[PDB]
Amino acid sequence: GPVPSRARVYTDVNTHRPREYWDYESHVVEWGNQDDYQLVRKLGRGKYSEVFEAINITNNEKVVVKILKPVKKKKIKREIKILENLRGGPNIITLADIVKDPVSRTPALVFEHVNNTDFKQLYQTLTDYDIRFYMYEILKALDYCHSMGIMHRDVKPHNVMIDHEHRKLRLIDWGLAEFYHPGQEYNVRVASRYFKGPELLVDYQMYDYSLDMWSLGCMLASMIFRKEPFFHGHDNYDQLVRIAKVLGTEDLYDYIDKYNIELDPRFNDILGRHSRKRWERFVHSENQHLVSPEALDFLDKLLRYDHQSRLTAREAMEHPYFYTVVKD
Ligand SMILES: COc1cc(/C=C/C(=O)O)ccc1O
Repeated sequence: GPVPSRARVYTDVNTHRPREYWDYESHVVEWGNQDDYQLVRKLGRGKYSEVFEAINITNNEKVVVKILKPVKKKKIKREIKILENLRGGPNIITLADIVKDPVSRTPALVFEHVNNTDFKQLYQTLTDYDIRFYMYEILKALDYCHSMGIMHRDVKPHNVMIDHEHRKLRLIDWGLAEFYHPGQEYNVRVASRYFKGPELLVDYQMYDYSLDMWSLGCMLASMIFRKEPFFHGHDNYDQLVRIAKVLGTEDLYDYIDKYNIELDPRFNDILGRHSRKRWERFVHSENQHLVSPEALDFLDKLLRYDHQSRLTAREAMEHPYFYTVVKD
């Protein structure tokens, strides 16, 4: 059987929290007044929800309403409880209210509005300084939720809303987030393909906060190398092959051997043998102004096969890459 694993930090946060904190199935939802919110326009539709811009008519302020699609009451309460637990934390999207939508017959989550630039165009314009700045801001959010016993499990550009005018950032869509409990096995069908950690791709279920750090590394690679997404797999199998062509196959085998994991035999014909590459090979004249020795070392320390070897969010904030970022 597989070798067990533990987070190297915040391991027992939920253990010593009162049960009410992590037992979301028992959570009793406090409902606001649905008539306070008037929908203005549809912003997007996902697998699990529709998202609208709206107005709070009690203060005439813009808000965002997320009307959940019919899914397990467990998952609905999970997202709600996690959002309430994390409310007020650094760069955590603020849940302002919860109402019953009369048409969908489901909960509608009301969020603070973020006046964002969509990640397609913004990533085109981010400077070296901007990338360091916003990475640091994401780390504040990740160290906070990890310190609060929660892993996000869907870190990707879409879920990092940035108001570039006020240089404000919010980590959104906590619909896949979970409470970390030592020894617990989790669903590996989380995160978007390009941001899935090697643990997910090799079906290792006893993972932890460090999953988010792989995803963050994928985002960083895409920003400093100007290639979005960086690991661009055609499916979940090809995704691991794409990673192995960069990190190499010998360290992949070291990883699965450490946890006594077996690869899907379908990899036998597609994985091949690959040396580990040096990050400098991805540098060229159109991205070099975004690359520094500090950037490459930081990236290198996020993108490890072994989830136990990755920088923690707090360790990441100590990295020399962020020395040039103004703190106040
Ligand atoms: C699309 O724009 C927004 C989305 C959200 C939240 C989304 C979620 O939590 O799923 C919050 C504020 C926004 O401005």
